[PDB]
Amino acid sequence: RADQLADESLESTRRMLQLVEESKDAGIRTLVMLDEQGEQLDRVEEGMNHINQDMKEAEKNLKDLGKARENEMDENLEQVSGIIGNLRHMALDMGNEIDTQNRQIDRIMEKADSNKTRIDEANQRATKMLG
Amino acid sequence: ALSEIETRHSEIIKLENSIRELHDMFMDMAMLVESQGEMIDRIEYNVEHAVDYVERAVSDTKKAVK
Amino acid sequence: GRSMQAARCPTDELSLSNCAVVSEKDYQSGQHVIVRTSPNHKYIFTLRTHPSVVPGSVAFSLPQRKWAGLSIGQEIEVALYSFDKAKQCIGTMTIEIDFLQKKNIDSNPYDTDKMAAEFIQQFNNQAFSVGQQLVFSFNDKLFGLLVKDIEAMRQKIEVGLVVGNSQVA
Amino acid sequence: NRRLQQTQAQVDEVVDIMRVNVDKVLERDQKLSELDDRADALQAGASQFETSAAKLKRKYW
Amino acid sequence: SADYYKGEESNSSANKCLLKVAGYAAQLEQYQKAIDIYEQVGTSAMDSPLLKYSAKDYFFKAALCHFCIDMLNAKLAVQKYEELFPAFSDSRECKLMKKLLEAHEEQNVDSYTESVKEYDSISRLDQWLTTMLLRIKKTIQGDEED
Amino acid sequence: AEAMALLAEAERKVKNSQSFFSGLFGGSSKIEEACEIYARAANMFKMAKNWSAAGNAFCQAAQLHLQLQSKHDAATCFVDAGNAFKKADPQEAINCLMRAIEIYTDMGRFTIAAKHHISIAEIYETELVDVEKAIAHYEQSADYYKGEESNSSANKCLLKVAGYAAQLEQYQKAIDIYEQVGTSAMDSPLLKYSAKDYFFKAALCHFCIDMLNAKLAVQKYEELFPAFSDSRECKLMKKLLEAHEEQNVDSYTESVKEYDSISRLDQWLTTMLLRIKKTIQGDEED
Repeated sequence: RADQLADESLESTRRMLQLVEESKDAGIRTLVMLDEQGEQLDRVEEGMNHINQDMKEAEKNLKDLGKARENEMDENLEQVSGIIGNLRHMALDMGNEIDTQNRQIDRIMEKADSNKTRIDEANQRATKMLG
Repeated sequence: ALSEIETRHSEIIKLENSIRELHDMFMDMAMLVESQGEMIDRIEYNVEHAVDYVERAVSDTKKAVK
Repeated sequence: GRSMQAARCPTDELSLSNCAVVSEKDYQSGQHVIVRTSPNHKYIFTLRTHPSVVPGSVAFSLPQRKWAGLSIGQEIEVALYSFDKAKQCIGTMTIEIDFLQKKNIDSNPYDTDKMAAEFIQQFNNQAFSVGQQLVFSFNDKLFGLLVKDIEAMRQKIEVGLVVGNSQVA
Repeated sequence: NRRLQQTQAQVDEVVDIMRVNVDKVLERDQKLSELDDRADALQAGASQFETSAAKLKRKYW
Repeated sequence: SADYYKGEESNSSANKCLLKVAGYAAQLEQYQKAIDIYEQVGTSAMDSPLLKYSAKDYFFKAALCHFCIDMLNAKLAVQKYEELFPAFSDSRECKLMKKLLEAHEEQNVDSYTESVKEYDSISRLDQWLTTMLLRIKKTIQGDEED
Repeated sequence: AEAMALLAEAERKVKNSQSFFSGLFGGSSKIEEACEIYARAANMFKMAKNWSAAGNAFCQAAQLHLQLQSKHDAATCFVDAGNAFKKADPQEAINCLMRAIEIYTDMGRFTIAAKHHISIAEIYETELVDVEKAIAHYEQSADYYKGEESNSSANKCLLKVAGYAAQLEQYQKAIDIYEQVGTSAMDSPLLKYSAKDYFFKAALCHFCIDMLNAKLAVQKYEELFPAFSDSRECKLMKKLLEAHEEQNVDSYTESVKEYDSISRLDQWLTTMLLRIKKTIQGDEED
């Protein structure tokens, strides 16, 4: 048991790597997207802004027209440590991308709604002058 | 010295333990973020396109007054 | 014989009797038959009717199915077999007993005299073959018997018929 | 030796980092989930405006 | 619902629902129909080497679900499972199963009840697992005075 | 509410009005009415799980939409039809997508064009099993992504290209791609750690070169000893480079067996490693 633990747990330290390494792989796909999506939402936000503009004009037109075993076991830890730093790297990129976009969602939701109203009002004045 | 060798193991496992679970989270993570990634691929679609629907409307309205 | 269809044992009560449960519209309790699975696999069991068995099918217990290598829903041929009370009369049959389920294994003592007494009081006038596997209900405890040798009333026979004056070891 | 009994918290601390990382992302899911029902539903009304604006074009233009 | 998701290319959501279906299906006696659902959701998960990752648990659940079969449906399901000992994820799926199959295919009820006590360490047993594990612990006993 | 009825009415209205029925003004509205019809049909065909019918229906509403002069919302339909045929039983899945890209591409929409371009190369591989055509698409698509300053997506595609390129036979053309995707990855400290596997793959890929392209590629890599991420990359490679430069198919196959402990090998690696195993055996009884 004594050795079945100083080695088995040692295998866990070795595994402790792929465990925190597979996490990076899982983090990459996330970050890679969070970044890709970040730029996407930029062109997406343009939509809420593009519509925000046109609607103003559209409304006006509708208004104008409407009217050594332990030595290694100690090293593996250092390995985990070096990787722990990485976990911080992603934790920040993921964090700064989350907070920057959440607030972006706010602006999107705002303008989107603001324009929704203009569409409804215009749709109630246009539907009548149909055909 | 035995005492230190046994106490060592005790702390090592308690360590090994906390580890395995943290790994469990990323697994579920990659399954969540991805499940959300597809929920945005349609957004970008419905957005830049809605810009076309609105653009076509604002254009027709202008050429309906001049 | 008539093509029959293997089935599962109705209740657990008949699952501890080591008897092929059949219907009352085909055979009758007390008769013996010889199941045929292939040109080189002949087995002999004891019948025991039950108002649950469907006409044209014979139900076997878990142990039996493992011994005779039977499957639930396979075609088998059953033919009436008549024992010869002149050479198949068991008088001394050695049995290899052991805990059926390794789930409940104890080191408690089990009086053999009481076993051989309840053994014949439940497995009388039945067919037993060498190497056969079954279950023995002794004091709400399940076991796994395995016939090793059978002696008539000394010629060692392959298959015999336990009677009232049958000794068991 | 001591590194073992020590490094133990070097991860228990991260186990907390992800605990928030898993939550942060999930919080965005709901923010984008609702935005998915108000943004898509938004253009839905735009479709009504595209049809209305198209007809006002075949009558006054 | 999962059908609709499965037609919108949205694989994730589709599986999300399927898991619910089979999950509550085994908790209603529909053990076999459950393993089948786990097989489908298991095949439609390997196509994506990003799901290889969750594709374990499915085999564990499916191997646990038993429609009272007398053959080795589970010993076979655990076999179909591709694993490598040094691996980790995998050690959290079949490894236990094998030990459970031996405790069942061997009719022993201490080793199963103790192995479920050990696995509960490296991997916490959720509600589902518990309920079913007890059902198997009883198929053992039920098999016992049987 | 019957699809079969709608499909008929649509037809009756989708046709360049003739005689008096035409007059002066065309049927730019009629063609649209038909589009709405077929759309409604494809719709109920999708609830009925008749997929095939749903897809072909969308194809109809789409083609007609083109006949109306509205490439945008048309292409959108082409996509809907693709999603139908894909999760269906007939074909057309590949056709609808190509018919969608020709539109997103000539309309000024490359972002979404590439979005469907990769989907295409993904189907032409996981279905049609046409690797050579899929690579061509994964590539042309990565060009667009990389143009939309979506380096992230670009590499996502390049990895596919090289990845399957090493599987076909193109080991060299694979490493070149790994070199490019490797140089354009360091500019982002968010891929440093991942930039390892790239060097591992590129060093593993061999186009039957006699020099030390690998011994050189491994040297180009920057590693020390207190690095643990790097432990799963070149450290192994060197051992493999020595087992190859010594025609010892027993040290290579043993080292792969050891490394397969600390870092589980995947299908890709397995296949290639065995290829290198055979080049060695093939150098021994040689």
